[PDB]
Amino acid sequence: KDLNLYAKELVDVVNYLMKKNQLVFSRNNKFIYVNTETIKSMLEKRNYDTVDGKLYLWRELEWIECAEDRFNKRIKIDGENMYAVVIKYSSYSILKRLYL
Amino acid sequence: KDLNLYAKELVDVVNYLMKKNQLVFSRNNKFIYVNTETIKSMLEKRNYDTVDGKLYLWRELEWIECAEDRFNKRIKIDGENMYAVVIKYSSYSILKRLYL
Amino acid sequence: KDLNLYAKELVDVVNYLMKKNQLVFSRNNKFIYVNTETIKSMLEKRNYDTVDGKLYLWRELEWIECAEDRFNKRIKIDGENMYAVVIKYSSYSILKRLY
Amino acid sequence: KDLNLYAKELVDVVNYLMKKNQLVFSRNNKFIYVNTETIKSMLEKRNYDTVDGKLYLWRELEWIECAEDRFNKRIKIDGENMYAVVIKYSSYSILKRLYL
DNA sequence: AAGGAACTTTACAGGGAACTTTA
DNA sequence: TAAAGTTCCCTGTAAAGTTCCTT
DNA sequence: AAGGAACTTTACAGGGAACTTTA
DNA sequence: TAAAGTTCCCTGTAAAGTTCCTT
Repeated sequence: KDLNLYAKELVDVVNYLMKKNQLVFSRNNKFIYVNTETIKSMLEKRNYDTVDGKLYLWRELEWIECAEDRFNKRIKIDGENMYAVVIKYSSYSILKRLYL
Repeated sequence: KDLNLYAKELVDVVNYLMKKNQLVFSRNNKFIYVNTETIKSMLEKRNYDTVDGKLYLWRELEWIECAEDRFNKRIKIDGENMYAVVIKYSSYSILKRLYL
Repeated sequence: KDLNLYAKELVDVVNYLMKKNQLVFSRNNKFIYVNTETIKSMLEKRNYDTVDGKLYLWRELEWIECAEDRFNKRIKIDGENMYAVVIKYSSYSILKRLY
Repeated sequence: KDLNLYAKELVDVVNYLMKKNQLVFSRNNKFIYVNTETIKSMLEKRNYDTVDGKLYLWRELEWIECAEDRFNKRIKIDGENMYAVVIKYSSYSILKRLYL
């Protein structure tokens, strides 16, 4: 039920990977690319909901950009294609402001 | 500090105006048009944040459709132009569901 | 002699079981699974029509998805097969929005 | 609001055109084809809602079969194509049984 | 008719290859 | 003017969704 | 912010021709 | 089959939806 749990996690995940210089930005800096496995591992810790439950809510509330039927989208870094979990910077920025 | 207060207010504002029959809908029924002065009066009551503070978070989380650096939007009803605060019905339904 | 009695009952039944957490959703969240016995017990209360009379109208107006000669369809929850009364979320939504 | 007004109209319209022999059936007899103009003229009479308001509700509740972004669909009678308002016979049949 | 068993689809996971868009 | 961003093709998988088949 | 004016889109309306499905 | 049923091409329109631009 409690929405802060999901919002706090999104901010915490981005803050953690930002410190551990483990996050990449889109060309326009409007999006954050995170590895699907890293994010799914970090979401396993807090047992308020399942990893898929957290990603469904993030997708539905449009805090992450997904492809049809998936929790991630195709990206290109240094001419190589891969899948990444794409977090909207705009969604991270207020949620962070709210808890700052 | 509590994201639920903002989400509960959005649902409560829509529920209040729905009972008092004061809602206008978009052609596709995907959006709710509310008078700017009305929402700004209703948002004055609960003192967890300022009216502008509440509208900034609603805009940033994309629960309302606005024009760049405004909380308002231009609409058209019976050939006449006016400004309304435009609430996404999808955002209202997702949030009402998440609390009941 | 009133379609609203059937319509309002569908919304009321879904609202009741949603609060009491006795509702399960399909994978795509397009359908609501309800136990055949629970729904048949709840439909006994309001005497405007019989339980089978209410389920016939719900089926015919396609507010519920049914198998051939029944008012329930086969479902699967955690690899186990069973029969449930399957309510279209679409129907529930539109009807809820009417009132 | 009063759903009976919409249901009673659907049954009344089909009953009227059935007597005046202005009804055509699908091959499987599961659908009723009515001329778009005739039905829109008949829906003008009872002022509880607009013609477009009545057809939106009929479409939503799936009492009529429509094409994407329309209140009618393409049909074929004796090798000739035309557009008709297609009423589900199943929808007409309970709505009629309820009110007899 | 009722339900155990078995077949089909889906919603998540992935990639090669080539196209379109942007700084 | 080249790399990001996207789009069109596919594959893999476990459980949901559905149908077969027996009683 | 407010509002005149003018642009673009959408959800309704139509049809010829050709494709897919059914008796 | 051969006609029903459907889809793929297109066009037209008025008002909603949006943007431009000035105050």
